Amino acid sequence: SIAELGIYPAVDPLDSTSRMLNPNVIGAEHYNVARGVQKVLQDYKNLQDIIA
Amino acid sequence: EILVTGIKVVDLLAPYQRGGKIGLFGGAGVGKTVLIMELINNVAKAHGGFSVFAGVGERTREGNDLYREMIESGVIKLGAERGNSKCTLVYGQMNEPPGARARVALTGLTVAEYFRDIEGQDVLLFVDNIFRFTQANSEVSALLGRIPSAVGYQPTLATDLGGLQERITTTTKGSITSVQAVYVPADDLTDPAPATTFAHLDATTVLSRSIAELGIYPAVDPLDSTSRMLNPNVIGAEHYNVARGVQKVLQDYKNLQDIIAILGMDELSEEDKLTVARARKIQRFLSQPFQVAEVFTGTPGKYVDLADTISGFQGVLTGKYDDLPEMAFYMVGDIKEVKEKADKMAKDIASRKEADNKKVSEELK
Amino acid sequence: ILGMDELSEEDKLTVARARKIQRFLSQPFQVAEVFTGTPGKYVDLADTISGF
Amino acid sequence: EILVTGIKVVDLLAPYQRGGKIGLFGGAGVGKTVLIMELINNVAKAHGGFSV
Amino acid sequence: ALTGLTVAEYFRDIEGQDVLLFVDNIFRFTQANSEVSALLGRIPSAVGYQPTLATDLGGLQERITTTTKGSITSVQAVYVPADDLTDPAPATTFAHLDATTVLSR
Amino acid sequence: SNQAVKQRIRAIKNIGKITKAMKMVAASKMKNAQIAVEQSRGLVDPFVRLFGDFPAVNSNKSVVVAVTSDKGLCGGLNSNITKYTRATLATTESEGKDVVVVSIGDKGRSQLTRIESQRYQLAIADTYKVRVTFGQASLIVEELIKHNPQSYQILFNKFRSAISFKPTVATILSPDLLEKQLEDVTGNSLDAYDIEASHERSDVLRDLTEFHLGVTLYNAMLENNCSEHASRMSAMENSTKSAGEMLGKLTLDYNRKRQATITTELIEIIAGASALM
Amino acid sequence: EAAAPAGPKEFTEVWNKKAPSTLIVPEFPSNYTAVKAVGEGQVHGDAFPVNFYTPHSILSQAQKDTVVLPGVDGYFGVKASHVPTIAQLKPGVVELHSGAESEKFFVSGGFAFVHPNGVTDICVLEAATLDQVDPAAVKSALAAASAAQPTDEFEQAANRAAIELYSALESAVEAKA
Amino acid sequence: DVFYLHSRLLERAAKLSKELGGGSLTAFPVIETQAGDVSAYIATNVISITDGQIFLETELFYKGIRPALNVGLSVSRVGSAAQFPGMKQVAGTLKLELAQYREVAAFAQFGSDLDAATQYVLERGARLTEMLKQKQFAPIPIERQTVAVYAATKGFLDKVRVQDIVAAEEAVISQVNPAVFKILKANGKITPALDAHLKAELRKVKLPGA
Amino acid sequence: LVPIGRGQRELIIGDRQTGKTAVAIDAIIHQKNCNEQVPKAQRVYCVYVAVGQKRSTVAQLVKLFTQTGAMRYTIMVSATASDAAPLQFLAPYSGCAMAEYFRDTGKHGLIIYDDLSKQSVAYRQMSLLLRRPPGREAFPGDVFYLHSRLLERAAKLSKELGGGSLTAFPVIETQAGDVSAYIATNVISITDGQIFLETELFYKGIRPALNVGLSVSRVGSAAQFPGMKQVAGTLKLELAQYREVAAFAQFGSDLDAATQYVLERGARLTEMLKQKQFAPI
Amino acid sequence: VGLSVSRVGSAAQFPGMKQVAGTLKLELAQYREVAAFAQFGSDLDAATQYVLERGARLTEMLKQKQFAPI
Ligand SMILES: Nc1ncnc2c1ncn2[C@@H]1O[C@H](COP(=O)(O)OP(=O)(O)OP(=O)(O)O)[C@@H](O)[C@H]1O
Ligand SMILES: Nc1ncnc2c1ncn2[C@@H]1O[C@H](COP(=O)(O)OP(=O)(O)O)[C@@H](O)[C@H]1O
Ligand SMILES: [Mg+2]
Ligand SMILES: [Mg+2]
Repeated sequence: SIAELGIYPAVDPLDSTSRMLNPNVIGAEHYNVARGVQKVLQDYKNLQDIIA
Repeated sequence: EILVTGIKVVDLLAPYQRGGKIGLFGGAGVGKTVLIMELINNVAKAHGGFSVFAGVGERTREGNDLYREMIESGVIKLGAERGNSKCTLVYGQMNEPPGARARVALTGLTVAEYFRDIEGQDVLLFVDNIFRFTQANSEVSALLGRIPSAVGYQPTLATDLGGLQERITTTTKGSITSVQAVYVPADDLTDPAPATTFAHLDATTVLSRSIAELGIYPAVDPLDSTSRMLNPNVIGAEHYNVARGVQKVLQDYKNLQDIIAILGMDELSEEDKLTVARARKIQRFLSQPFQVAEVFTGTPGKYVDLADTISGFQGVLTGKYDDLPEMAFYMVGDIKEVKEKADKMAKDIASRKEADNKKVSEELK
Repeated sequence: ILGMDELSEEDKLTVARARKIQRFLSQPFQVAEVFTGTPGKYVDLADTISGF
Repeated sequence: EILVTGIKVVDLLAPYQRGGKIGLFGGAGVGKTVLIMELINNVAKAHGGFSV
Repeated sequence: ALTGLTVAEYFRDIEGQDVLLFVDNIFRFTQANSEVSALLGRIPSAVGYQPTLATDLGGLQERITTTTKGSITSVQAVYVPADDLTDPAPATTFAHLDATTVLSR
Repeated sequence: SNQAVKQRIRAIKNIGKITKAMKMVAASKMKNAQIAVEQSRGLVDPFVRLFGDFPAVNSNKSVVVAVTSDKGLCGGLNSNITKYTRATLATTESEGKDVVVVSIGDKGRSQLTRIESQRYQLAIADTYKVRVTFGQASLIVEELIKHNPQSYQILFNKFRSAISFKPTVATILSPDLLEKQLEDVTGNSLDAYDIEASHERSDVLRDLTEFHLGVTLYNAMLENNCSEHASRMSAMENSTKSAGEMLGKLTLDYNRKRQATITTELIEIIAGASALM
Repeated sequence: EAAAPAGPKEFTEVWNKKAPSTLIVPEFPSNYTAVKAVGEGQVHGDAFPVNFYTPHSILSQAQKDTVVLPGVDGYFGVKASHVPTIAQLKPGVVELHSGAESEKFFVSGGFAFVHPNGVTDICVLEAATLDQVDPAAVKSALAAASAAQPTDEFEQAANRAAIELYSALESAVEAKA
Repeated sequence: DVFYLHSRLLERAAKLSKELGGGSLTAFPVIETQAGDVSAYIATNVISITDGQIFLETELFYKGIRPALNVGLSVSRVGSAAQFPGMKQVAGTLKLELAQYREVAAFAQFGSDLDAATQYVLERGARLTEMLKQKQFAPIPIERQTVAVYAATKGFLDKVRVQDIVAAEEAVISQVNPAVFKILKANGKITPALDAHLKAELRKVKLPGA
Repeated sequence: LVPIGRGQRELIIGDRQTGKTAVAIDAIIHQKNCNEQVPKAQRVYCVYVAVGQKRSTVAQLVKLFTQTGAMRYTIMVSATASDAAPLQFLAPYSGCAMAEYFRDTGKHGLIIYDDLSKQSVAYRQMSLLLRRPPGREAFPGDVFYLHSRLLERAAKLSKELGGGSLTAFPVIETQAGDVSAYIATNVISITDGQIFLETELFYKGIRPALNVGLSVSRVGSAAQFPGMKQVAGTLKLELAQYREVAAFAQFGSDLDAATQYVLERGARLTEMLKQKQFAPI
Repeated sequence: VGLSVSRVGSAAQFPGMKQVAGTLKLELAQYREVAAFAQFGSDLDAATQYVLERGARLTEMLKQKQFAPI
């Protein structure tokens, strides 16, 4: 459904995870902005039942 | 070539080939057998060729009702006049064990194929509920040392159904116009017996349950029934273009049904209210009172000519009758009788009263 | 969605009646007096029908 | 005939058929065990019958 | 639950008493009978259940009746598996239930 | 194929909670306007007990004003007065008068353009953005007053309660051209009222009918606002019942599809096993 | 002269002929009022009913025995069986008296009516009570009003209205009891 | 072979010929339904065998309309034009009024729009629904049924709002001459010689509703 | 939008009555027109194999091919439903062998397997009758190897082996848009493209009813006519911006008067992609 | 929190935590019913928005930090 929205590559931004996402491994400034982008995308997903 | 049937939705949206196959897909109570009796009462009288009615696993009482109809309508003449009769019934109705329902379609087909091959005339094979043949074979196939296939059926469903249904076709020497009811099992069109049966029928007419729940009789789904004669090389461009127009409006209404159910007709724009109004008028207008349904309704049955179908449906597509309400198109013959019912519909809305005196109900007469 | 004082007098008497009936359906139970203190009360049927 | 269990609500609204079957749609912490124990105590106290 | 029915039948028929029974969570009796009928090699019925569901539940529920000696009233907690009353375990349970008592939070 | 009916249940359930929220919004906002409508009902009785009520007059030029809503969640409101516009504009035309149809509200230009576009000149929008204020009414009245018709008709729904919305025609006439002319009964029934103006009566009646138009248009675009909140309340509790019954039917179909899938894939295993051993 | 026999009760039958018959007749503002003009009586002694109005509020509808209107030919008092009146008011104070009690309300300019039944309909835009006005910035408001004098007739009218309104506020704030 | 099970079970309910004794047999198979689905396996099997249906809706039973006959889905086309004709005069009109009440009750699931002639339909249908429903274990013969549906398909009962029809049916059963019941039973149909008596008796009724 | 190159297995999947066969026949019919214009070496020789179809349908198509002149280049392998299931299991393979002669000798071939969802049924009949254990829905687990042995034979060989090609066209019948069916989920992973046809677009006027959000081609724009690459490169974007502006405006809520144009611009394009029955452009 | 339950309940809860968790889950149970109303933030009810912002207080209170045992 992301590919039908035209985003190439059609990587699902929410359910794509890694064990390399711990802030004591990659530093905190990466994990903070990654969890921020995940939170913002999750708020947009909860909102797109009312935007629709 | 065209076969004129005298039903509105049939002759408009999925017209029957005179040298083809005709399917009725029904879901137990949508009226495929009443539709096939009206198809008999229209076609089998005008179509002067011989007719074969092979009942495969339907109600025995309907077989006796058909026998008492075809005796007193002159179709079957008994006594010294057995030669003048125009129908031969092969009856393996649902009291027979599933050996006997698994071959009575083949018996009716052999009686039709003798009239096709040796006699050489155009035959009307009216197979009643050909799915019961598949049901009888499936009941046998649980015991024949075989493995069950999909949902519960035979492993050998497709070649068996092909070996029946490819006999019923019009050769160089004779023609067999086959009208078959196909009972869907449980309103389940993904079942392998109707899914195999769709690929064998020239002009499939599918009867739905939801359209019967709105009382629209016959409950033909106008958006899933089709033909191969619905093509502008055989019927002329006007009929094909009006058919594509009415299917376009009905498909747009079936799209709008979700927003109509959640929000209502108030939320929609004015062109969409125009589309919905036209769609409700052409959705009620496919209904007609049948000549066989008059035994339980009192309404007299109406034969609708093909030119009157194309006139009325072209008119309600373009908008010549937008002023008329929805109920003016419910249970009507054609567009003359629509305005005749709109005259009757208007008239009773005021004149409803005044029966207190000048009655016979004084004591002394 | 309208307010507590909004409804008429024909209904709010039944609101008081239902709010005193629904609390009246309760009963002190004799097996719970080991940690509730109040002794139970076994109720007959005809008294229930008349008193309701 | 009716089984007078003693509770007002299960003798008034949904009566217990004497000799029939009863359905409890319980859960957790809603006092179903206290209801069972009170039913046992009331029937053994009044109707002279045991419980299992 | 057949042992419970036996001690209740001794309190009903011999002692002449008005006995209560409590089948705890009749869906688990259904599940235990489904396990013993899938264990012995019988072909499992609808959604996952035993083919002898109706008769081996009616073998339990039909000793729970009134008698001329005494009675047995049974209070069985019923749990609905997917909270669906079209499921065959509550559909075969509720054809025996006489009075339901919803407990609320 | 069993993933469609679960996500459809997910969609219809949150639509149900959306309309269960917006019924709260609309029934709340119906009450905060209810402390102002009966107050804005204060100035609508003295003018009609002073000027009378004379709608069916043969005006030469007339500005009919059909005030509608902003957001199109009305529910029997906007198209109602859209048909009432032609229904009260058709009984009034007998000799071919000039007609200037004016619609207030964004849902007026979307509907009144279809039936009457050649007599349609002004479309006033975003009028319920913050609230309704009297100077907004004076400004829209002056923008009607730039032209000089012989009468006015104001089509608006009278909020009587949360169930009944009877649309009303509020009438405002031209002062010297038609207002003083219609009072001519055995002389003039206005001349018993002694004038206490600066200049003559002929230019204090101009001020009076401009104030009458401004007041009644303020009352119209407040009563339409309160009946709009009431009609959105009556429409969002039908969408909640509709997304309740649709959710019930889809939950029944989800249970039937669940049972059919588990029975079919169990039959698959048994047919795979008994045909092996 | 009056060749159009209009009316709300006549509008029902002329509405029944052109509109389709399925709709109820629309209502009129004559159906939402009961206190009429020529309905004789409505005095019943010294207490005459007062309909004091405002677009955003209703400050008084109870009965008074004296109302003083700041008319353009001067302040004048309204009694029980007062003359039928169409009075354009100066920006000033209206005086609400029911008897021994007296409450004074500053009005901003707007009409006021008396009908033959002895009832009054006071119709002003902003009816500010004297407890919520200030005596401090009114002199600065007049100092603004007595300063900007351009040549435009529109500004001359608005500025003269400003002078008269602020001077009336000064006269109705300095002499208070 | 479940279809063959129910088929060879139900197919023996016939009306035999005049040379085979002239007897008959009437089935009444009762199918348990889960959540009211017509599209089961057993339901759609037995519907394609039986000559009709009697659909009992759960929602109509919960609202106190007992028996809960869903008159929309319940069809029996072998018995119509085979029944007691004195009923069949008023019963077609009754079918039209019940169908109109079904349509206008679907069109008004909530009461906001009043047309003052559709309200006559919404009054008549809630009157007839109250007339047709009955209490348990109470058989009603056809002569005491034709009169009770005759006095409701026509007027003679619009004087009550909706409520006391539970008294009004037994009231009109009691207050008619029981001589007309023998006539309407033995004749078979409402003759004009009995139609004028039926119009005559129905206006002197002491109806408890006012 | 889904251009088809020589050496590509492109899937034509729809519901029961969509334009499936007719969009395949147009590819055969047009190869009469091209081969009367292109030279000898780059000629396409179509082969239409019919699996499980009605025998009257195959006699209509050879009536149609002899009516337009397409029979000069077309083999018509008919496995009708009268044929036993070991024939309809075999006829896509033997049709490929009759078509792989043209891939053997340097020419270009075209093969259209009509309704491979009926080849799987005719393979389901034997495997359930030779006592092989059923897997999914009744099919043995090697029904992927049924099709992958067949569809992967359609290839464009290299220039030492003759330089030939063979373009496939498998046809798959779903039930109700059920692309999650077992037989269809094999073929969508095999074939390079997918032309998914929907019936609710077929009655809305879109004929061919190409569900253009769901139709892709992995060979892509490297294998199309060069004049259409630069031009229609915005076409698949202009239809992409048609759907979500039509997915919002359906309520009757609000317009933006510039996204009204982008919904109008797609509407001049949606009616542009419609084509007649037997018309090659 | 709306699904995850302990069938033991508060009977073996730490006391002191039992003094506060009963009010915590009560406000959270009111929050989950007043949830999915935060998108209509412009429309208050002045008490449903108080329990809405208190549910937003408590739901962002109980966050953990990846092997931070407290
Ligand atoms: N491009 C088109 N324009 C107009 N009509 C079309 C077009 N393509 C197909 N049709 C019509 O649609 C109908 C179905 O077409 P088609 O033969 O592809 O169906 P099908 O899916 O192949 O059916 P089956 O798969 O059962 O053979 C035919 O009647 C045909 O006339
Ligand atoms: N044209 C029609 N008019 C009225 N009712 C109809 C019509 N066609 C079908 N029906 C109804 O459909 C019901 C089932 O019809 P029938 O064909 O006997 O069922 P089945 O399709 O299961 O054989 C009948 O009871 C009949 O009332
Ligand atoms: Mg039948
Ligand atoms: Mg095909």
